[PDB]
Amino acid sequence: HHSSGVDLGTENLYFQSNAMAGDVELADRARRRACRLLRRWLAETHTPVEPGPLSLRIGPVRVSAEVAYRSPTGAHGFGPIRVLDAEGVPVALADPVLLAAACSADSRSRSLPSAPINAPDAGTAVDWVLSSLADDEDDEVPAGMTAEEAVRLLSRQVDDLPRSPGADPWSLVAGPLAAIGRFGRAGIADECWLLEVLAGRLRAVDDDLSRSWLSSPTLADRAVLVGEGLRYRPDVRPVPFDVPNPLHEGKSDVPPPPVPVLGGPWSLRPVEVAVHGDGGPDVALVHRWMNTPHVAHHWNQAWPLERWREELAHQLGGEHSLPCVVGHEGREVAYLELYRVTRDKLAGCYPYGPHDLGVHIAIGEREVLGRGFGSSLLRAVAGALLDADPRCARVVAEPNVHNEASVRAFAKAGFVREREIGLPAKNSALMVFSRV
Amino acid sequence: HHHSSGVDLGTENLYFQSNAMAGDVELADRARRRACRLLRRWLAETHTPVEPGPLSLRIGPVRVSAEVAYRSPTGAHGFGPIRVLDAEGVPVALADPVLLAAACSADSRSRSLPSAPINAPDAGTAVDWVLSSLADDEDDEVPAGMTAEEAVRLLSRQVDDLPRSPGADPWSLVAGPLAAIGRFGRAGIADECWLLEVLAGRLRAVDDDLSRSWLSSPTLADRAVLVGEGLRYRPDVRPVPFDVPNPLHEGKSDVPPPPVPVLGGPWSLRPVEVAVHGDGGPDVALVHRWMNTPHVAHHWNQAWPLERWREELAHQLGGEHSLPCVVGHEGREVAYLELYRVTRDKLAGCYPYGPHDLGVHIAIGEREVLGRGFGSSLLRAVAGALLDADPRCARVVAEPNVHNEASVRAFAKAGFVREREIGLPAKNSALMVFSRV
Ligand SMILES: [Mg+2]
Ligand SMILES: [Mg+2]
Repeated sequence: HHSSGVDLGTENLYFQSNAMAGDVELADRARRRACRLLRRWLAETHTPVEPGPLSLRIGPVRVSAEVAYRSPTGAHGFGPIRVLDAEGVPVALADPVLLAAACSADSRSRSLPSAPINAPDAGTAVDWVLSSLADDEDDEVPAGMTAEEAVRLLSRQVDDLPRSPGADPWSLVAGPLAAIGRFGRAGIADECWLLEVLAGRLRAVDDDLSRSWLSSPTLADRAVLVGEGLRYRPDVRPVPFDVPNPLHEGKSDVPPPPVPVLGGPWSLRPVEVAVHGDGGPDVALVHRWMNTPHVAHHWNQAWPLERWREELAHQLGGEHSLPCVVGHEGREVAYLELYRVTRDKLAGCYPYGPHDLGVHIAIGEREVLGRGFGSSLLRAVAGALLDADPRCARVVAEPNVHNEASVRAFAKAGFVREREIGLPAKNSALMVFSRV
Repeated sequence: HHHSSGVDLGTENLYFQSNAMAGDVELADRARRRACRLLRRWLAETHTPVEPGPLSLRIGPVRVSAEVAYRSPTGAHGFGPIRVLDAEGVPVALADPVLLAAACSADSRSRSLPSAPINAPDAGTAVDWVLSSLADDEDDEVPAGMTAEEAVRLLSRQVDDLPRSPGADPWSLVAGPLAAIGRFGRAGIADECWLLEVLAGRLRAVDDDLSRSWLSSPTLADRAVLVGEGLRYRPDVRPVPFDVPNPLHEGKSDVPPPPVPVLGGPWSLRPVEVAVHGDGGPDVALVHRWMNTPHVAHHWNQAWPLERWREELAHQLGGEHSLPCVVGHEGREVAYLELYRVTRDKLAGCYPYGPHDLGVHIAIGEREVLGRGFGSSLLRAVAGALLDADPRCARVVAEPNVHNEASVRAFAKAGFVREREIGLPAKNSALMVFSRV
């Protein structure tokens, strides 16, 4: 005699409580899924990760999470992933379809409107994740596995790599390296040690691929969230991209960027930072330029004077980046950074050569000058850099695919669009000016 | 220098991380409330029947199930955990709000026509809507200690703030007093049936135009946020009106079963005969065959075995709901139809029906005969004959799937009006109305 409910006996409580028992596991399965999505998002945007708090803008939502275990292969261990409002208050847990929707919105926004990922029949990462909820969940690393059994499995996986011409180049990331990350995250063994072991198993094979996998600074992977060429029917059609090679050494002996000499109407000199006092007029020039809106809209470094003063000093003291003032017929008009790719975030994004050089550029005095000038300066700088370093194979740049005038300036200057790449705050057109 | 893949831990770090972990339980409860609100709207806007106990339904690409612990007379149901099931019935996920919003969106966009606003390349989706709302201030919960008398007090004040004639928003009743009765009921503050009675009284007193309507109409206006050809999400929903059953309405009238119409001219019509003996008779055989041909099954989705159909037709013939009939054209048995009383049908929650309203589902088996345009002529003949057969019937209706546009067009050529799109448990339909006046 309950008309809005079911009359309860102990048997009803039993049935419904049995069902409630697996919900603990269901929540853990959603946790593992959201973590997998987040690891991919970080790899595919090449976002750096350190132990401690991670805070990210993903499409329409701010996401934050504790990085409890920072993995050398990207197999990080997270605390609860939370959505924050503008003031930093948690308003939701970041469950898998939520993340899939945020990532999809961010990614579709990152690529150009005419890109395949934005075609009307392309599907979305949400369709993909939705369609996958009933797939069999993959078995977890035995929490009690020994390091020796781990090495045992890792050797069997290395040796079962086809190593034959026409092999999948991403098989190394997808196989042994993914397994290393899972062992590390389970606390089974140190991933640095497991990578050394992996290096040994590769030096023995002496194949084509094994010598390559040990020397090259990047490896092939496959992207499932970021990439202008993605499709979900409703299953994902992944697209290739490059990631840092964990087996590759740290700092090379590559000298700092050279000071080129530009022809035509252009002049170039390094930024000067006075140790004494304000920092000088070069710090002020860059600071002024960097805070104008048309520059901040691309560089997003509208910093105070002193922050810029010590950025420029830090760069000048290093071997990575060389900040310069560019003149046009006697007027200081532009700022650029010439940088060695080998010490740059670009080093994780494409199979670079050790001397590769890149250019970031900001045109400061457009407000009173310049039309057609863009391509001319870019050409002058590219050629002059190849002249200054005969061991440099190419000059490169990564304008936002949405910065269409910049992309066109680079192409008219002779850079070729090699690919789209995913970066922490944008997708870029990778423009390459090659030596011939 | 002790942990390179982690942060060195002191009690202060643990303290910081545990405070943050304290609010997560409330975050999980807030996702629970959000998903429940979405499910309530989905069930209402598709007119899916709900009873206490287990509820199971297909929403787009996923099967959803939940215990209905509290079945609300106003649809403000209380659920146990909402789970996604695979094909064998194994739970594979908890149905959190954005997951629900995505399945409902996929399902709803699929229900409406490709040309509808909800399907425009520039329209929002329910996913955009739910995403954009995560940082909204959460709505106040009903005080658990509220008294029933305070509930009556608030409910009376609320009927009094109803616009009456100026403005005349028809959905104000569902959105105001009825939504509050549901929240009071769901919180356990009072029995909703009693609160509906109280509501009826406060409404007889004013005796304006709207109040007379709200007690007499078998349906009320509500606003849909998930189902509806005209929906838009401009990171915020632009709702569309639709009708829902009126909880203040009595009904249960003494309406007879469907009458047997009489078609003249080239048409004949008679009820199906079901043999008690053996196979079921020749009429069960005809219906069974027709319903399994591909062109008929593609729409009716009842390509059943002979035995199931024999018990379907018998169950209808014994009831007061539906009357299955065989239609002849110039001596050849060519079609099957069901004449049904709307008041006993799924349609009754969908539009302000009159007690004697009649419906028609039709299946053309012998397309090989009367091969072109005769469809609308049969529909017109049936509508007129049904209006003759029951002098108290106000209209003949039909609810083809909005995607079955050939059928929609045939009904319109027969004199039916495509009055609106409606949400039904398994499809959106074009409500075709052949009105007597
Ligand atoms: Mg009991
Ligand atoms: Mg410690």
